[PDB]
Amino acid sequence: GSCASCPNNCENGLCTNSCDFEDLLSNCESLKTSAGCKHELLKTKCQATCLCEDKIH
Repeated sequence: GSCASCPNNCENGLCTNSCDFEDLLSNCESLKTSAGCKHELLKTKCQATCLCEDKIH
């Protein structure tokens, strides 16, 4: 059924995960405040926290 491939994310039957980036480190949100997503370091392991955000406005 719908949401079958993404039961934890379904705004209306569609998955909400469209980010092609992933945070290699779980401290990306923490490193961002201590560094910055624009920072080159976050640009390699925190590409999703900088280039994406699990949510695009």
